[PDB]
Amino acid sequence: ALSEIETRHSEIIKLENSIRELHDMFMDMAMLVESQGEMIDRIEYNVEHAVDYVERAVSDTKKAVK
Amino acid sequence: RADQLADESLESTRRMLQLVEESKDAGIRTLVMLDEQGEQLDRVEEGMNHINQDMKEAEKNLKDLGKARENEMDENLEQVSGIIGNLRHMALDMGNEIDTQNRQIDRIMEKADSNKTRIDEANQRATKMLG
Amino acid sequence: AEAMALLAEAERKVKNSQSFFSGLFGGSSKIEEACEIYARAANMFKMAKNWSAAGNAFCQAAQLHLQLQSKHDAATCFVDAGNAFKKADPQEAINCLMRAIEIYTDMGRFTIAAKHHISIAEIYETELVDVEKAIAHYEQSADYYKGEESNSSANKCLLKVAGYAAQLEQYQKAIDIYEQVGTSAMDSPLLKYSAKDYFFKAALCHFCIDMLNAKLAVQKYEELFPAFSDSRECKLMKKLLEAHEEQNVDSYTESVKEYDSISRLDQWLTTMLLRIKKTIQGDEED
Amino acid sequence: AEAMALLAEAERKVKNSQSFFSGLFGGSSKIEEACEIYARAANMFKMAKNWSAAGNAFCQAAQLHLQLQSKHDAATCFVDAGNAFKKADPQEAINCLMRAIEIYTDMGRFTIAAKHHISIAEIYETELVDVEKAIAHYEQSADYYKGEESNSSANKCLLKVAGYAAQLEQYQKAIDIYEQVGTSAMDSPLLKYSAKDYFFKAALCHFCIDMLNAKLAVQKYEELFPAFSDSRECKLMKKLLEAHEEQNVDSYTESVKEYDSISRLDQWLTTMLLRIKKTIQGDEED
Amino acid sequence: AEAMALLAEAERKVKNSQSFFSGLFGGSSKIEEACEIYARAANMFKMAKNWSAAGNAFCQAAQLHLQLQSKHDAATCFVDAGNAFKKADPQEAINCLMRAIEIYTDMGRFTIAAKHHISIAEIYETELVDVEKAIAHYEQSADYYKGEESNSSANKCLLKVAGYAAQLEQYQKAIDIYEQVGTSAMDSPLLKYSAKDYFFKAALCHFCIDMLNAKLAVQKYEELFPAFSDSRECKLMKKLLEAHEEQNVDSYTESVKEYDSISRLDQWLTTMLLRIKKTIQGDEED
Amino acid sequence: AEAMALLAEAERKVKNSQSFFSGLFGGSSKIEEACEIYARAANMFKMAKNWSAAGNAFCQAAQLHLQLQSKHDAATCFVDAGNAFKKADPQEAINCLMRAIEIYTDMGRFTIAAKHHISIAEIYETELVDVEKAIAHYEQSADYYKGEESNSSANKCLLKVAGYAAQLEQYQKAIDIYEQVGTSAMDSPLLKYSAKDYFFKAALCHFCIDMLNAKLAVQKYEELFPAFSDSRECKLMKKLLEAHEEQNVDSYTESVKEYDSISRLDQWLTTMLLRIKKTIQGDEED
Amino acid sequence: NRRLQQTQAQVDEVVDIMRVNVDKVLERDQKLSELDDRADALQAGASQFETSAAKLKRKYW
Repeated sequence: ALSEIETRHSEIIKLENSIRELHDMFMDMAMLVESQGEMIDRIEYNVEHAVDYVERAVSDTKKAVK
Repeated sequence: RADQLADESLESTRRMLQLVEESKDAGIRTLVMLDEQGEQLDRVEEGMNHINQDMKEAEKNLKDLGKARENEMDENLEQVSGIIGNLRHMALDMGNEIDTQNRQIDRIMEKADSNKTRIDEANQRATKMLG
Repeated sequence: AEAMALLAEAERKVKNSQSFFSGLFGGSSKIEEACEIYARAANMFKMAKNWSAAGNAFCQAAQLHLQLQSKHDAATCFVDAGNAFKKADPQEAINCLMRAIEIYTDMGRFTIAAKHHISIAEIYETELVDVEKAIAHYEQSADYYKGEESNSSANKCLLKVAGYAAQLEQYQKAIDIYEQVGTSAMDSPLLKYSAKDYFFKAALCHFCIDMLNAKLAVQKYEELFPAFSDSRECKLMKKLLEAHEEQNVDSYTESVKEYDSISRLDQWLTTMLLRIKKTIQGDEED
Repeated sequence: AEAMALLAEAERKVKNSQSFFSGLFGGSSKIEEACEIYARAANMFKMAKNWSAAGNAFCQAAQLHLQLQSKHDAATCFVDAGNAFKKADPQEAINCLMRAIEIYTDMGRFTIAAKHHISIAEIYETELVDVEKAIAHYEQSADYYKGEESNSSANKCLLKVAGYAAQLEQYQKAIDIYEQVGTSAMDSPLLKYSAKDYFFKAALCHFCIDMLNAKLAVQKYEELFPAFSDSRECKLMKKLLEAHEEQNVDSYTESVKEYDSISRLDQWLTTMLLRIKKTIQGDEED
Repeated sequence: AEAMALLAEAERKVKNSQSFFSGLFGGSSKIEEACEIYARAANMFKMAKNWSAAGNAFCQAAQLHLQLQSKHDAATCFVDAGNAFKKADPQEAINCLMRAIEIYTDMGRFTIAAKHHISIAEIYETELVDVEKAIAHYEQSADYYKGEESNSSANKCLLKVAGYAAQLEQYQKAIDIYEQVGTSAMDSPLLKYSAKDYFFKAALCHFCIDMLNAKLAVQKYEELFPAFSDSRECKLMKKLLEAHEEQNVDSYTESVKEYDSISRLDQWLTTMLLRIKKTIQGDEED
Repeated sequence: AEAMALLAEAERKVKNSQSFFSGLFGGSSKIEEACEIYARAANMFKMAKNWSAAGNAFCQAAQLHLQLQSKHDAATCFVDAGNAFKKADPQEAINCLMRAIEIYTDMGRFTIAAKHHISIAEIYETELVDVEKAIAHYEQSADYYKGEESNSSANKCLLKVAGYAAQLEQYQKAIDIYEQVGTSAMDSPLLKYSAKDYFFKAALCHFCIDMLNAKLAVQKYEELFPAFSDSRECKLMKKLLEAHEEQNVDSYTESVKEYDSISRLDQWLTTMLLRIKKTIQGDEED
Repeated sequence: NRRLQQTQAQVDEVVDIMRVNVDKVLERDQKLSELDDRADALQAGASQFETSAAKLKRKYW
C-alpha cells in the first residue's frame, strides 16, 4: 500500500539505529571490566600475602613474651 | 530504495543478532570474572579478618612486653526478543554480583582501616624499642 | 548460647576495678571483654529474631568500646547496631548511624562517612519521610564523594538531591542541579548517552516560568535527527513545549500517551507530567 | 619431603605433654606444629590428586587446630577440607562444611556462614538429592543475607527456595515466596525487568486452587502488551488460565507448545506445566 | 582545637631538641607528633571546606614525615594533599603529586606510581593544558602498567598518548602507537572486539602520505562483510579512501554524514575528519 | 644511589659469616640486608628500562631470600623477576616462573600457583612455541582451578587444552575434553547459550572415524526450530555431515561459505574445516 | 509489520539496562581504585610492623 511500506521503513531504521549504539557499549564494557580485572589480580596478591607479613609479626611477638 | 530498505534493514535484523550475541560474549568474560573474583574477595576478605585478629594479639604482646520477507523480518525480531531475555539474565547476575561486592568492599575498607591504625600505633611503640 | 547470661556477666565486668582487682592496672583489657560479650549476645539475638535486643546490645558494646578509646572499631559497631535497628522493629536506626558518622567524620574518614551518609538520607526518606533533612545529607555526602573525585558516586547522590528537590516544589533548584551534574558528565564518553535524561528532567522541571528556559535548554542540547537515544529526551520535550505555549491540554496529554510506548514513564515523570498538565488547565480556566 | 613421613612426625608430636615433658608450659606450640605438618602433607596430597588423603589430612590439621584454641583459622581449614572432599573421591564434603558453619555461626560470623551455607544447600541437591534438607539451608541462609541487608544475595537464595519448593508440591509456599521477593524487587528500578518471571512462576504455582489466585496475580501485574519483556510472562498465563477453567487439556497443552517457541521452557516449567496438565485430565472425566 | 593553633604547636615540636629538653634521648617521635598535629589541622580545614589550607597543611605534615624516615605513609600524605588542592580552588595539585611519585618510584611501588602518574598527565592537560608533558607521562605510565602484566591499563594510557598525539600533528607517530596497541591486543581473543577502532583511527591519521598507507592499513585489517563490529571500522574507511583518491570533497563529506548515523562521531573523529576534508579541497586547489 | 655499587655491597654482605665476624649468631639479618640491596638495584634497573639487569637482580635478591628461610616473599620476588624478563630481551622468563611455582606449590598455595601456571603455558606457546609442553601445563593447571571450586577458570584452561589439541592432531583427545567441559557446563544456567559452540567444535573434530561419532554428537544436542542461538551450532553441522557422507567437497565448501554469512568464521574453524575438506577430496580421487 | 514498530522498544529498554550496567561496574572501579590505595598502602605499614616485630624478637626472645 506504499504508505504502510514507507512508514514501515521509517520505524525499522529508527529501530536499527538504537540497536547499533547499544552494541557500542558492550565493546567499551569488555574493555573496562577487563582493565579492572587486572586491578584485582594484584589485590588478591597483596591481601593473602599481607596475611603472611602480619602472621609472622604476631607470631614473633608471642614468642617474645613467653 | 523501497527494496534497498526492506532488505538492508532486514540484514540489520540478522546482524541485530550477532550484535546482541557478541554482547553476551562480552558479558560472559565479565560474569566469569565477577564470579571468579567474587570467590577471590572471599579469601581476600579473610585477610582483613585474619589481620584483624592477629593485630589484636600482636597489640597485646607489644603491651605485655612493653612493661515471506516480512514474515522473516518479523521472526528476526522474535530472535532479538529471545536474546533480550538473555541480556536480562546477565544484567541480573552482573547486578547481584555488583551490589553484593560493593557492600563487601565496605566491610573490607572498614577492617582494613581499623587494622591500619593498630599497625601505626604499634609501629610507634615498637620502633622505639628497636635493636 | 545464653544471651541473657552474657549481658549480665557483661555488665558485671565493665566497671573500673578497685581494691585487689585493680592492683596496679585495670580498664582497657576488661571493658574490651565486655564489648566482646555484648557482641556475642547481640549475635544470637539476631538469630533469635529479636532484633530490638540485638540492636540495643550492639549499642551497649559500642558505647562501652568508647570508654576504652577506640573510636574506629567502635563506630563500626554502631554500624552493626544501625543495621540491627534498621531491619528491626524499633527506631534508633537513625541514631546509631549519626553516632557512626560523628566518629568517621571527625576521624578524617569522609570516604566511609559518605558511605553511611547516603544510607542515612535513604532511611530518613524512605521511612521517616523527612525529605528536608534527607536532601541535606544526600548533598553533603555528594560533596564528600566529589572530593575523592568519585564522580559517579557524587552524581548518584546529586541525582537523588535534584530528583527529590523537584518533588518538594523546588523545581528551579532542581534544574540547576541537573545542569551541574550535566556539565561534569560530558568530558567522559561513558556518560554521553546518559546526559540526555538530565536535560529531559531539567527541561520538565518548571519553576512556573512563562516562556523559554526549557525551549532554551532543549536548544543547548546537542541532538541529530539520526540520533537514537536522543529520541528519548528532547524530541518529546519540543512537542510538550509547543503543547504548553499554546495552552492545549489535549496535545500534551496525548503526546505523553504516545511516548508511553517507546519509552515508558516512571513514577517520577508521571507525577511531574500531571503537574504540568494541571498548570495548563490552570492557565486556561483563568 | 614425602607426606607419609610428615603425617608420621606430626602424629608423634600431636600428643598432650604431661609429667616432666610438660614442664611449666606444655604449650599449644606442639599441636600447632603438627597442624602445620598435616597442612604441608595435605597439600602435596592435593598435588598427586590423591584428594581423599588431602582432605582427611586437612581434617587432621584442622581437628588438632581446634585442640590448639583458634576456632577461626581452623574453620577455614575445614573449608579447605571441604574443597578437597567435594571434588574428590570420598564424601565428608558435607561433614566438613557442617563442621565449618557450626564454627562461623557460633563465632558470630554469619556473613561467611551464609557463604558456605549456600554452597552446602547447593551440594545437598545436585548430589545428595536431599531437597528437604537443601531448602532449609537455602532459606536459613537467605535469612542471614537479609540480616546483612544484602538484598541481592538474599533474593538469590529465595529464588532457589521457592524454585525447588514448587517441585516438592509446595506450590502455595512457593507463590508466597515469589510474592515477597516480588514486592521487595519493585523498590529497586534495577530489578524491574526480572520482576516478570517472578509473577509467571507465582501464577503457575497452584496449590490446587480453582479460583483466580493467578487470574488476580496477573492483574496485579502492571503490563502493556507492546512491552515484550512482559509478553514473556503473563500473555501465556492468561491463555493457561482460560484452558484450566474449562478443563481443556488440549488448549493448555497446545499453548505450552506454542509458547515453547518465543521463549524456551526450562526443566522447572516443564515439570510444573505437566503437573497442571494432569490436574486438568484427572478433573475432566471425574 | 584551633587549626592555626595546631599549626603553631606543631612547629614548636618539629625541631631537633637541645638543652634540658633533649635530655637523654632524641626526638624521632617529636617530628611524628608534629605530623599528627598538622594532620589534625588539615582535618578541620577540610571540614570548613577551606581545602586550600588543608592542602597546605598536609604538605607540612608530609614534608615533616620525610624528616623522620618514613617515605611510605609520607607519600600517602602527599596524595591527601594532592586530592585536597585538586578538589580545592588553588593549584599545587601538580607539585604534591610529583612529590608523591618520586617516592612511590624510589621506594619500589610502580603500580601505584603509575596510578597517580595517569592522574597527573590527566591534570597537566585538562587544567594546565600542557600536552607536551602530559603525553610524556601518559607514556611512561603505560610503560609501568605494561611491566605489571597490567596490559589493559597500559593500553588505556597508550590510547591517550596516540589520541592526543594526532591532535598535535603527530599523525604518523599516532598510527604507529595504534599498530603497537593493535598487536598487543590480538594476543587476547577477548580484545578482538576493540582491536577494530584502532585500525579506524590509524587509517584516519595521515602524515600527508602520497602512497596508500591507509588503503594498506585497511587491507591488513582482516574483516568479513557479515561481521558487525568490523562494519564499524573499515567499511567507512574504504569509502573515505576513495573519496580522497578522487579529490571529491562531497562523497567524503556525505559519507561522514551517513556513518554518523550508524555510529556517532566523537570529538576526536570530528576534528580529524575535518582535517582530511580540508586536505581534499586543498589538493583540488593546490 | 648507583645500582652497580649496591650490587657490590650486597655481595660483600651476602655470605655465611666466617671467623670472628660470625661469632655465634649467624647472618640471618645480613642475608636480608643483601636482599634489600639487590631489590633497590633491580628497582632502579627497572626505571632505567635495563630490564635484563632488573630481572637478574631480582633473581639475586630472591635466591638469597631463600638462603634466609622465607619461601613466601622469596617466590614473590621470583615473580617480579619473571615480569621483568618477560617484557625484556633476555630469557630466564621461563626459569623464574618454574622457580616460583615450585614454591607456591610446595608452600600450600595452589590458587596462585595455577595463576602463574597458565601464564607459563601461555608464554611457552606465544614465545617458545612449544605446544606439547603448554598443553601439559594448561591441563595440570586446570586441575588446580577445578579443585578451588573455580569451575569457571578450570574450563578456561580446558578450552585451551582441547583447542590447541585439535590444532596439533589430537582431534579425538579434543572432543573428549569438549564432552567433559560440556557436561560440567549445564550445571550452570549461565553457560547454556555458550554450551553450543562446544558441541560444534566436538562435532567438527574428527579422528578419522568411519562411524557417525559426529552424527551422534549432534543428536545428543537438544535443539528445536524457533531457537536462534542454536542456529549457530548444529544446523550447520548436519549439512556438513551430509556433505562428508556423500564425498561432495563443493557442497561442504559452499555451505561453509554460506554459514560464513550468518556467523562469521575464525582461524580455528577455518583450519579444521579445510582439514575436513581435504579428507573429502582424498576420498573422492580414491 | 507491527512487530517492527513494536520490537523497537524491546531494545531501547535494554539500551537503558546496559546504561546502568556500564555505570554500575564503573562505580565499582573507583571503589576498588581507592581500596587499592588504602589496602596496598595498608600492608605497606604492615611491612614496617614486620620489621619492627622481627627486631623485638632478636632482643627479648
